Amino acid sequence: ILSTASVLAFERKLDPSDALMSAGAWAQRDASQEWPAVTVREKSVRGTISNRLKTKDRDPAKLDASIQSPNLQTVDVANLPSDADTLKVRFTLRVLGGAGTPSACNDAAYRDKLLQTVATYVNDQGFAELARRYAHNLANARFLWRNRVGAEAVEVRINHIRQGEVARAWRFDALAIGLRDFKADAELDALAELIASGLSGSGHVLLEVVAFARIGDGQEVFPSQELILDKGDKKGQKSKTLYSVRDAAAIHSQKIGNALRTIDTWYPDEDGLGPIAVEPYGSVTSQGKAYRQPKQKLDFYTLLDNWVLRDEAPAVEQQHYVIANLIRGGVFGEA
Amino acid sequence: LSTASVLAFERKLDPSDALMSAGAWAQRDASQEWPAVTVREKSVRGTISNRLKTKDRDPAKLDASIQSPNLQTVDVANLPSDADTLKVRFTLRVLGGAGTPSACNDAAYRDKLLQTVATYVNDQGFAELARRYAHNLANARFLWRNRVGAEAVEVRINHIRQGEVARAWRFDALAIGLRDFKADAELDALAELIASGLSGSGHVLLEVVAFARIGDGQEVFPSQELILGQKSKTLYSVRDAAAIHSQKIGNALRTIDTWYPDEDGLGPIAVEPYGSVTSQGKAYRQPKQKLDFYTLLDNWVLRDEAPAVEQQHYVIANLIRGGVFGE
Amino acid sequence: MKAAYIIKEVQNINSEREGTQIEATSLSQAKRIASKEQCFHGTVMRIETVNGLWLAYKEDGKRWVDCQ
Repeated sequence: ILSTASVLAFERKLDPSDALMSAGAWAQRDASQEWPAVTVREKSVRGTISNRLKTKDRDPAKLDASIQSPNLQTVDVANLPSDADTLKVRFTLRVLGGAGTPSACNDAAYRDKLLQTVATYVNDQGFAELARRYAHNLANARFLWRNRVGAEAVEVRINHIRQGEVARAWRFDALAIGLRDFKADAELDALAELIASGLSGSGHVLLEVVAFARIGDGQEVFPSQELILDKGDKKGQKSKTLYSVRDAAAIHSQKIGNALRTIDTWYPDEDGLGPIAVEPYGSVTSQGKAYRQPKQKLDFYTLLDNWVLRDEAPAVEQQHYVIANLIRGGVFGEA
Repeated sequence: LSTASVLAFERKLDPSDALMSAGAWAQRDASQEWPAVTVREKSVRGTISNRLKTKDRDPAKLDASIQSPNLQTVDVANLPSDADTLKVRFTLRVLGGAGTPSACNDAAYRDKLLQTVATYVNDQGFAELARRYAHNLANARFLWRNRVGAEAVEVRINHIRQGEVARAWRFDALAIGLRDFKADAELDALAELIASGLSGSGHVLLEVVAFARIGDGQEVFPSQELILGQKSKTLYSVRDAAAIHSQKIGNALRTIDTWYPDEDGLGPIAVEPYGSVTSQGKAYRQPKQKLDFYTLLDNWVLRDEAPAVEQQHYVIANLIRGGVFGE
Repeated sequence: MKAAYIIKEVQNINSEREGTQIEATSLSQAKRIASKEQCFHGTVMRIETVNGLWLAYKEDGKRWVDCQ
């Protein structure tokens, strides 16, 4: 008995908004509400097709006649203004709670055994490790993806807004706090015990997150890119589109949040490759592989089917991976 | 004597579409000029997240499928970066004449059905049903996922005389629970207005406005369309405002059923024949037991075997939502 | 009959680059001789008429996407 429920769907906890980019001077960070938006512009590039060569002809005249024709193109680019050296990135985060309750299910016995399994997690140890692990990915500005690379300073400023007004504030040197180790601070444990109170359904948690990244006058900033359809389909012009909201350059709200759940430091075949994002069959597109295979027995499906059905409770570090997938949300049914 | 092969009831409690707009809280008494929430697109790169069907366990295909993923376009609705409040506004029309079918095929079955519904109304009114519908207007259950994790939800209901406001009501939708039915001296008035509308005394038109502090730039959830960088999600919009379907607002009004032949440890469900919820995937009023709508209707109309007083509210509540009944 | 086409090898779909004129009977013959005469890997082939109207394109190991 006790087959898996053929429908499982969980709503996401930790939902961030799109983050909007602005620009100003680093000594004006305390009055940065009226900083103008980074705009997306256009420019023309041309370059040589210098990709790797198909092995048919080694004759010099072929490559010499190919490089005489250049490649003309129009891209979208985002830069700081030439008098501004600081990028501002601002978003709001909301941490919901009620993590183990599915949004859709079929079996009622599977749903009650799942709720009691997640309750027996939460009562033994709370959300303390996961919230300390999320507060580090807020405290360092990992959500600044390529904007973080090569900055003189990165500042992170976090406000808890219990009304319109701000209940408590935080300021972090985001480069002192590393990108690998989860070392402890008092002011970071305060933010962790706020995120764990939000995840345990205790209070309402809305966080305003502002990150200042000094990169230099006029330098290129990096928003997220859009797909090319409906921007020239039969004869088009633009071949690179950047994400805007109201012609303010922006990062998608799922590329943030991907950076928040970069939690998983428990996956077998590694020594020092760092934390990865929490995913079922824990995988990375850049390395092009799944760090958490089903030929081994460490996936979210293979852990959860033993922790609910057969009641084989895994090692307590895998009980953070499973609860992190349930805070992530998703469609975990047979299809 | 027997059930007519053609029955049709019309719906009472007509809601409209609910249009979504955004502004700032404490600008709520001047929220007539708020900008609408616009549905826009964004690109999505996804990852392999679903269960594999045990012939795709191999690394040689899982690595090739995680190497080149799929790219989608979704429709998304957000608040603006300076607006924290979602305003949702629709009108409700409460008709009355609840037991009369619109299409019928018998004269004796129709006469005995009207006799039975008149017996129901003359014993106790529409007051118990209207209390449970007024409670679903007071809490903002018609805000479906727009209500969970909201800092404050406030509901305002105006009753409209000609174009003028006769009575205005004001409710805190989070203090008024979502899984009870209590009493209050200002919700009794809304319940008896809806009762005087369903019994046929007055003309009742309501204007329902709900506010919800979701947060600056956060995602709001309009109702979703069916799909006719291929697009994965399409949101409902009337002209350019994001909107909610009228039947999903209407669904959240007749979630009043607390009389099950199953366990009452799950809250109210929506009034349906064979009382069912898709999100739990089971029907709580089975025809194995004798408490679905059709068996109770046949026993109460044809052979004069009345159900219990609480199940009569269920049968009348199925007559209020309308439907194509009859064998 | 032998019709004239313009075979182009560009970086991505919305790039402009001066192409090479072929002589082909059908569009399938142009797709065959545009399968070869491609020097690089991560490039997009495009088949056009002599006046600049697109006919088909192919993006780094996919189907020929015809242009209606």
